[PDB]
Amino acid sequence: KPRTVICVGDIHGYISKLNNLWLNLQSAIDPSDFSSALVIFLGDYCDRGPETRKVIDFLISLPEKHPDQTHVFLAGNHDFAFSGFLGLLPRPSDGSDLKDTWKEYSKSEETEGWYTGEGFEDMHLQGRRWAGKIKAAYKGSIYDAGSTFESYGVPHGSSDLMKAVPESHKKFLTNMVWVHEEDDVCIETEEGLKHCKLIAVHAGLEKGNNVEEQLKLLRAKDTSISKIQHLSGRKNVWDIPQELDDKHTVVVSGHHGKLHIDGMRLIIDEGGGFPDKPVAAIVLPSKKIIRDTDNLSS
Ligand SMILES: [Zn+2]
Ligand SMILES: [Zn+2]
Repeated sequence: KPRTVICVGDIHGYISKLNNLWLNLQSAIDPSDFSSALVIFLGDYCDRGPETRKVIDFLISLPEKHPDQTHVFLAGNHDFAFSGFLGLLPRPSDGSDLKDTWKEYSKSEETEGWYTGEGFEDMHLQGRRWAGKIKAAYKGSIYDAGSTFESYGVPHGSSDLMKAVPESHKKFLTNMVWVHEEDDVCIETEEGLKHCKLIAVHAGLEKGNNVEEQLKLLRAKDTSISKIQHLSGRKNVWDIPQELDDKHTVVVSGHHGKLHIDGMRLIIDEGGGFPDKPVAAIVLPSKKIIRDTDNLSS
């Protein structure tokens, strides 16, 4: 029997959505299949929604609750920016300063009100934007980070978040991957069951540029890039690119604020961080969509 693969879209601090989705998944999938499933969270665990702390607590609990599952946590653009603020991102491998990432978007500083508190000088651009005070709806910053700060019991933009975030949560953020590659997954197609490679990345991959070169920077967590299109892109990362569009590679993302299935391209973000939208997961091989708003039984 083929291994069950669960890909879960953007959570954005909605603990009730996460919990209810996890509960529904256990009625959609028989216990034997669920117990040994590969579970890929597609990123964006923080911001917009009210309970980031509880979300990360829940995600930390999963290896203990389900010891035979494999858990993969993608970094979303929101989580990258959160990690940046906490100073958890490695210094750029090319020897450049984290402050060098600011220049490209320097004109945006005033309107976005970039963070200038403790440790800002050695902070990635996205960290400063994330903890910024956007000029006046946005929750504190352009990233809606206000709700993340508040879930850890501190005011928006406060350097005290660095003390308030538990060591286990910092460890969780450090353990996030920018890309996940799986050699062999099963997926139902119109022609039947196929074995495919899987690439999971928060937003997607870029056209034109060499795919392996892109994967290299994601594997290595290249922090010299001001805005990582693989985490933050839109139209430029929507399609499966040139080298991978040969029906042997599943490319799964969240990020886009849409649930969109087009053959091997799986975009799983029905929620978009909206309080009134469901969080969806896709279950492979069947490609069935499970939502927190489902009322499933076995
Ligand atoms: Zn998102
Ligand atoms: Zn995103």
